[PDB]
Amino acid sequence: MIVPVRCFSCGKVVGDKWESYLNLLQEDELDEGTALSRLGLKRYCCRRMILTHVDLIEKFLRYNPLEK
Amino acid sequence: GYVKGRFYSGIKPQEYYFHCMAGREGLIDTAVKTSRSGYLQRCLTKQLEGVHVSYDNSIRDADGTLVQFMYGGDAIDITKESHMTQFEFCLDNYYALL
Amino acid sequence: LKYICAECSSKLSLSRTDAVRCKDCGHRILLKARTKRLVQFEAR
Amino acid sequence: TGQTPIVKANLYDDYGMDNFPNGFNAVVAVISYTGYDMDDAMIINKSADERGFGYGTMYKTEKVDLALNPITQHFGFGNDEWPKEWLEKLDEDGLPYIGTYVEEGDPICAYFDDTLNKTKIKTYHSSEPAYIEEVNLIGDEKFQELQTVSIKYRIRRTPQIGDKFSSRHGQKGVCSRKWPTIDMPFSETGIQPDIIINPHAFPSRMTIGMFVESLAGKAGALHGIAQDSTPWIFNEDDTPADYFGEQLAKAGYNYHGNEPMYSGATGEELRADIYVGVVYYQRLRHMVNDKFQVRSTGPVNSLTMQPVKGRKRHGGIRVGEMERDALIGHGTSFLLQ
Amino acid sequence: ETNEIGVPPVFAVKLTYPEPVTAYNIAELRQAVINGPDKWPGATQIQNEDGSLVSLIGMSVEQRKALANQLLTPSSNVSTHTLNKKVYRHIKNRDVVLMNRQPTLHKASMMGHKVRVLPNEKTLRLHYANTGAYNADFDGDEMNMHFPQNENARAEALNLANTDSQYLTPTSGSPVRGLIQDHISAGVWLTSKDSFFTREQYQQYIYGCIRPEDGHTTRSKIVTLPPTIFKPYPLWTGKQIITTVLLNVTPPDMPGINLISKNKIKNEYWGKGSLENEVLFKDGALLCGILDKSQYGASKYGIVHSLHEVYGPEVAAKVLSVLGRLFTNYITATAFTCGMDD
Amino acid sequence: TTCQFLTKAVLDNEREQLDSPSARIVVGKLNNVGTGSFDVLAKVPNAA
Amino acid sequence: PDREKIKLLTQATSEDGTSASFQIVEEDHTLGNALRYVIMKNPDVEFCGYSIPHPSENLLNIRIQTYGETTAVDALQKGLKDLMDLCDVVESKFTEKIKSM
Amino acid sequence: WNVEKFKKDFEVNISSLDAREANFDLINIDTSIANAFRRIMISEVPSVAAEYVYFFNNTSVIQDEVLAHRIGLVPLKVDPDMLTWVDSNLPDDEKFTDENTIVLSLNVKCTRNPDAPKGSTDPKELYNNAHVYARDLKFEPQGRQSTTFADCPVVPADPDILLAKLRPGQEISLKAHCILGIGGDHAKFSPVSTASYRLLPQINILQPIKGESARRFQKCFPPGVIGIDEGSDEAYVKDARKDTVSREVLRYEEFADKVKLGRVRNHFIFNVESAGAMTPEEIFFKSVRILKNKAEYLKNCPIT
Amino acid sequence: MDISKPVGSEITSVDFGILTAKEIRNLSAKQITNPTVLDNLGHPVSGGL
Amino acid sequence: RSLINPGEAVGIIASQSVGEPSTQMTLNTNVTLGIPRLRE
Amino acid sequence: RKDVPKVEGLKLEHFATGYDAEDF
Ligand SMILES: [Zn+2]
Ligand SMILES: [Zn+2]
Repeated sequence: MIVPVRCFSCGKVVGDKWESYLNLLQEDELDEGTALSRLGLKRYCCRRMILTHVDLIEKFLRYNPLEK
Repeated sequence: GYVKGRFYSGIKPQEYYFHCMAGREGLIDTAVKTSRSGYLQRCLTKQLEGVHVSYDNSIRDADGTLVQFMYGGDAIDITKESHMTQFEFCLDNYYALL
Repeated sequence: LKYICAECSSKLSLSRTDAVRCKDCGHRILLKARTKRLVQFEAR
Repeated sequence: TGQTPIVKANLYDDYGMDNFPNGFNAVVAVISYTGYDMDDAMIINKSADERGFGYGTMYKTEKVDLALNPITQHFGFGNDEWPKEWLEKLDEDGLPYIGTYVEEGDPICAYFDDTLNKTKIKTYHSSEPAYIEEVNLIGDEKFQELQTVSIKYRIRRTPQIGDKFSSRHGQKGVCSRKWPTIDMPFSETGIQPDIIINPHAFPSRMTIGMFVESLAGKAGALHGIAQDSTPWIFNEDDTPADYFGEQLAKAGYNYHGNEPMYSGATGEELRADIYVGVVYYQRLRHMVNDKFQVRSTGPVNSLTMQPVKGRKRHGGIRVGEMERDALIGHGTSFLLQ
Repeated sequence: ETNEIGVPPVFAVKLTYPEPVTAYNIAELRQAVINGPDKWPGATQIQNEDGSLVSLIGMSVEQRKALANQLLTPSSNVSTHTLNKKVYRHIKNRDVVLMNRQPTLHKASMMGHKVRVLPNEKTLRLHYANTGAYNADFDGDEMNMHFPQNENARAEALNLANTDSQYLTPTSGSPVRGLIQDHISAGVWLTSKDSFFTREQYQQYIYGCIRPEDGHTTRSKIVTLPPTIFKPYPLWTGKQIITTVLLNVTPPDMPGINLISKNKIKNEYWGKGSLENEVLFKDGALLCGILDKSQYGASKYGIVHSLHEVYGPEVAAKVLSVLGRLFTNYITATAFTCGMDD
Repeated sequence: TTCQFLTKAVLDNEREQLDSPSARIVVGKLNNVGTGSFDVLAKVPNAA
Repeated sequence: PDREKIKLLTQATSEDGTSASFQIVEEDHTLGNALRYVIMKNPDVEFCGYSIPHPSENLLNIRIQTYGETTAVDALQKGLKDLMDLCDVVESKFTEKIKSM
Repeated sequence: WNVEKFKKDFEVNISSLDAREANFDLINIDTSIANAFRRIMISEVPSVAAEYVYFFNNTSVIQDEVLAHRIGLVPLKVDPDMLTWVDSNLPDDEKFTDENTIVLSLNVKCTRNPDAPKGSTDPKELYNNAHVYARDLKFEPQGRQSTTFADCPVVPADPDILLAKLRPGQEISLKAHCILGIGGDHAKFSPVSTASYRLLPQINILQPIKGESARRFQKCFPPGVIGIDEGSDEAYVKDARKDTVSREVLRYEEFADKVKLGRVRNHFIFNVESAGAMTPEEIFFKSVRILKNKAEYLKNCPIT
Repeated sequence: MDISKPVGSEITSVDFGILTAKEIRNLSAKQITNPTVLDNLGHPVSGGL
Repeated sequence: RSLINPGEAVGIIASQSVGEPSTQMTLNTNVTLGIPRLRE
Repeated sequence: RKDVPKVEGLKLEHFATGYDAEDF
């Protein structure tokens, strides 16, 4: 649903570099490729994961049955 | 509808369309016109079931009634046949066959 | 305290043949919350 | 889990398909190895599956209300001495606790029948358990004492050997083995393939377009790009095989997308640096019966004695008019008997 | 093996055959009864001499343990003294089972298979070569499984209508059991002149498929072939591999098979002087040529069938199974791709 | 025509001598086929 | 000591011993590959190799044939042990370079 | 052949060493054995992971089983040599003690922050503890633990592993059981962020390639891969340990006959990452010893 | 069926014929005349179906 | 030795060798041909 | 017809095992 924990093909942790990736494409305006680089995603598999995330969770969070 | 293109390189929209008329075919024909032989088989079996080869080499029904006096007119099995006349591959391996 | 309105989100409790409804909205739509309970799960 | 396809169809963004994902960029294996992947079948890495590969969930919703009529059907517990062991799978209000595990037979709801003086229960009747999610109960238009209620049920559907999977290229294949990540052939680069599809599912299929997606996907990721794949952007001149085959060369990998590989078991480089890449794959819904159903012995019939259909009631398997013949043919009067 | 059928755990434990209790089996049926209905191998119930059933259901060690040793008890009733008890054992690999896939059109769509248990499977498992019969496909397709219920039945399903008893169809006289996909592509690749092997590999492959504790030993010792290439490097060719398999299998009393056949690969693609179009078996040896769908598929006068007439269905049918492993083996060691270059 | 053919048997007082396979399947008698064309006998000694 | 960890399949084993096959549980190619290569370094092993009857049952089959000096048993040992006697050497050569780096 | 003729000749070099990984080569060994080492360092070297996880309550969006599955993946920084295994014969109360397992929980309630810069999108200032990280994972020591793991507390290797998200009113709390195990089971145990080797390519040029054919052949491979000679002008190999096996050279015709890409079947280029639990050199030690042991266990088993 | 309950008795031939009022009124265990089947509590009505 | 065994219900067997191939005649390539021609 | 335009700045994003990126 949200950032997958480890990688899919090696296990290398990945669920962390989400918040920094966004900050890389946002503040530093780096491209998709170089941002995935300095973030520690070398093999494509790992890169894959992040490059194509869908933080769709935040789409749900707007349906909180605990408020007006 | 001639294909001046190929699957590797790329076919054109014109070609592609006509192509659809084609792949839809074999699927409009084997699907819109499915008539099962569920009767054909039962038509035969259920009448010919009891037909068999007795111990006298004759081919009768179950009630004794006779249909033939021998299977193929020679009474040969349809499977023990394969190399019954492969005389070549026969005299080869003779000693094995025998 | 075992219930919550699905509309106005006001936590409430029903009695014996009480108003099958929110005592605030009147939106006769309801849901019971999750009570601090336990289930057995493993990471697989 | 869900992702934006590396190989896109530009018109994807315009139609806004990101707000409603559907696939998952997958690492793909163009190879015959295990030899369990023939007949258009396919192979999934175990360590991926557990790692979370395309894990899905099912949701069923059931309504209760004994309004089959002057009311008499009240939810909760009556004073009569009911069983007791209903006080675990269920709260005191007659509605179950949220996130409770329940399989066929388990209690779902508790109500008193004033004309029956016995507090009874509707149970769960699916050949497979679940955990509770929702708690739906509504009154009528004002007092009309509770009658109508429902709820939702979470049902784990971990990718099991058997469900269907196919990219967007008419490549339907069923899973035959969930191969251990240790027996999988690993790459020069050090990558255990996510999916394995057999090259013998291609010549009589002609779906070259996948082959494209491959190098197409691999690159774009390596460089950080969405590869545009809207129909007819290339023509006989400038062909994908080149355009992308370059991006791969300019990235550092072999031209036609060839990658050196080793046999997880033997451990020596194989023969040809088998060519592989990445594809947007899709998980096909449990569109399978799967549900085997055996039949030692159980339910029959009053007028015939022969067991009746079922699957969920252990129904015997039919020996129809066709198989009747088959046996007849061989000459097995006993097997018939 | 081809003549085999994969048996999923969740089944065998529920399917039971009524075996007569005597001395020869007593050793067994005992043990089983102990293991009860939930541990394979075993049983779920006992029929005494009066016909009454005994569900070892909610039973544990003891109760079973006892009821066990009571297999060889006399008769309280002088009427039924001739009878002995019958244990309802789990279906073991020694048994036979009937497999079928509707619609059953020809007799090949309903055959019998040797039993073999596979722990950890959520579905039946079937060798490929069979696809020709039942008309299989492995794409969401189901089959029926029937269990014999009296020794008279089993007999038929083991010697009249089993698996190999139908190598040739009634329709004309052609095979229905050969190979497919990986197999074809693999086979040949290994048989080309371009295939070379050293001692290590030679032997390794040979055993990786041969299996001596299998059903084909022929001599309690695995034979070998002198290396075609001696010095400087001792090597053996693919074409010898076959020959090696050929000898350790065909009855060690019958002369090696001799055949005159061709494949589906013009002398062309091979290059100048190549005769790899023609296949020449002589004396249980692959002298020249490559092996093709024409050879180990469903093709008359192909080496398979050839073996059939000479050495019978079994020797043959097996050969196949054993190859299907060697083949899938050679593949897992070298692989077979297809890229843009193709 | 299950019903009519039936009338053909009653109105003829026919004797269905349970021969044809179809006729046996109803009664459950072993069929004329192969393993049902011959019989079985026990060569038992001590009878004189 | 354990007993089911290793069993000899008596069927394809002569009476002399220079031919025999064994079934091992709880062990795959990992061991089979390494070991088989070791057995082949014994000048009396005329035949060796390892078979996995099926990947669904953690089984490993080894066949070893000999000329006649030693029988299946021995060969297995000479290798079984020589194995550990080798990986041990690895651990040292690697240890010293870890310590000096 | 002799084990001695082997120890004398066999050799190993260490390329790069680090806390998270290292590079190195094993030379003169056979590919069968190396490979063995492989399957090991991934599937048989123990480590710590979370197995059973009991839900005290969960009212976030992330459904239960999912939640569980997850953390059961999080990397665990605990020397797996400090814990004992688990006997899968004893019932649940005798199966889980102190020196047996490891206990961890996590209790977060989230609420709205009325102090938000009235005009903020970010959920950190609008909401209190909306995001849940791996640093949120709480270690609850049990008896024999308050002294055992007193020096090295338990902490996820990667703290900012984003765990759960939620808006106000939501909460999570549920301790979970955690033991040891290996990759061959459930990859959660795999103590590596992968590790594998690769046969060292051998590039051998047939005839001298001088002149311009030097800069044109040199630029057909990764950098420094092909250095140009001085005076001679002819190229040569610098370090075959830099080749990506692009096979590039084999595209431009002139060279499609001047060389040959091959292998050196005794030279293995090893690289091994790490989840964080066990440092590399270690994960190697165990593996080698792992095989050594598996064997001896056989030397001492009698036959049936 | 079991391998220990055989019987050597078997029908050889089958015939079809009409039922005379005789055989009928003789073999019949009971005559039926009443429409209803059950009383006022759930029991077989005399002469009922 | 290549004879046919007394018993075989060649009848039934033949009904199969007919009904099974008549499934390849689903499509179309003067006279009557295929499925119908058999009806007649 | 415009050719399918290659996006620019294609760099080496791959090297041998156990190697950095600074080699170039
Ligand atoms: Zn990865
Ligand atoms: Zn309300």
